Amino acid sequence: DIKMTQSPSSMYASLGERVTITCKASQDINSYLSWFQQKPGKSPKTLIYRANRLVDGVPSRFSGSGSGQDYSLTISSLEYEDMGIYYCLQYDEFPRTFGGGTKLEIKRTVAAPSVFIFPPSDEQLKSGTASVVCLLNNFYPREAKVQWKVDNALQSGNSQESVTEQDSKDSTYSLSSTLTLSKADYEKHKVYACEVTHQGLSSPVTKSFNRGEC
Amino acid sequence: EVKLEESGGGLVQPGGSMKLSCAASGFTFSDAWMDWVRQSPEKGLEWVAEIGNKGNNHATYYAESVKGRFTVSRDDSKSRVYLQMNSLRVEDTGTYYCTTRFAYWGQGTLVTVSAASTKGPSVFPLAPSSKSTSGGTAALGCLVKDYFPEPVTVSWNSGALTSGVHTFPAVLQSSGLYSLSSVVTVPSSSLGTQTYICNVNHKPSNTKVDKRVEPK
Ligand SMILES: CC(=O)N[C@@H]1[C@@H](O[C@@H]2O[C@H](CO)[C@H](O)[C@H](O[C@]3(C(=O)O)C[C@H](O)[C@@H](NC(C)=O)[C@H]([C@H](O)[C@H](O)CO)O3)[C@H]2O)[C@H](O[C@@H]2O[C@@H](C)[C@@H](O)[C@@H](O)[C@@H]2O)[C@@H](CO)O[C@H]1O
Ligand code: NA
Repeated sequence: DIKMTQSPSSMYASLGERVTITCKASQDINSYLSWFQQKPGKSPKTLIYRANRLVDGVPSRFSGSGSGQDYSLTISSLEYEDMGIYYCLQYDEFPRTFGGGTKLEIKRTVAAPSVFIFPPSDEQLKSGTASVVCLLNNFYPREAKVQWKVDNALQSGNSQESVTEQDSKDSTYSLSSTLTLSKADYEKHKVYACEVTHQGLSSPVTKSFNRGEC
Repeated sequence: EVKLEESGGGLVQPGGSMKLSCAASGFTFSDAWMDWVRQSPEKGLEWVAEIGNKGNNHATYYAESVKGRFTVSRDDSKSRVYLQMNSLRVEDTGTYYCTTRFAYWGQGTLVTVSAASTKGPSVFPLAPSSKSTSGGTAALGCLVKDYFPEPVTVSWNSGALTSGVHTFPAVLQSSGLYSLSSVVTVPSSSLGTQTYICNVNHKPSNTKVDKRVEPK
């Protein structure tokens, strides 16, 4: 099996920057090399085939080069819509083999998250479980610390985070942190708070509510 | 335009069987060689099978990991390519794509090989806060909890509302069930005037839920 090695594994680049990523095969693949871009939750799209041929409709800022074992994809001037994960494929032999992917994210100015906290719904409480949700909207960079305090007691092991990939329009992230307790546990405490630390904030921001209060 | 659309993906127990189909349009199908490619978080993109055109007499090729268990075939009169999967393994789980000459791709169909049960989600409102915001923007959403397998789709107000929507990737809970939230930023002034409904669809369980999200 021909091993396809892509580099770098991930990178950040600025709008308008020239970006080059590489794909190296373990043997001469005679330019039977294609490049794909995949956006979050969507199917791959082929950009380049036979090392340097553009698929019809692909923007001209994309170009491929190389021969033998070593190939590269270049974006002449990065656009916001170029964020995603890039893959290469050799189809000189069987099995066809893919590279491991290069994640490309766009640099932008720091943006502090807008923070919201949601108590569990009365509808859910009937079920015996309580979900408390903390939302961080449209922030950059990705790094963000979200800590749950229940009556000022730090929580651990009972929360899960989900983060969107960069938004195609403003290159920001959003994040949800969901604290899961039993209803019995939920109804015997009062103060529920999510503390957010992010470099766009001068100091940590806390959103909180008191169980039962409108 | 070239179009590919896969179907047939779903939940199946280990050792079970499943047939995928790919409907093609917008090109001379009989002249195109076709491939199945699958994707998982653990393995990335993985080639599965190839079937040639009439140039090489519909010859087939397979990845070693699926040889003898998977069979690719095609119906040139129907413009269809198929993937019959037998003796399925947990590691066969992933999104399966049909592609023509590795140049165009379908949307993908999800194959889940697991002993876990199908479960439709409960949909709970994430009600906008009653405390005002400084600058007139509020957030609300829906929590789509405890479902299996993927996927769920969420729209707002039957598709009229797209601006400001963030639907998060599903998280697998320790229970083995998925959960996700879909949120929207809206004007605080509209929370009394405007109705907000999240339309949740979990086709694996035949579930459709429309949940209104109200203040308080
Ligand atoms: C066009 C076609 O279907 N021709 C087949 C022929 O398959 C071609 O074989 C060449 C190498 O001989 C190459 O693999 C072609 O692949 C690509 C390419 O790199 O040119 C793949 C690209 O994604 C694709 N791009 C788009 C936009 O579609 C291009 C494009 O279709 C052609 O360049 C247009 O002329 O094609 C490949 O298409 C085939 O050859 C057999 O199958 C191949 C996959 C390969 O394994 C060969 O070794 C093998 O002999 C023959 C015999 O079945 O039949 C022709 O019709
Ligand atoms: Na050619």
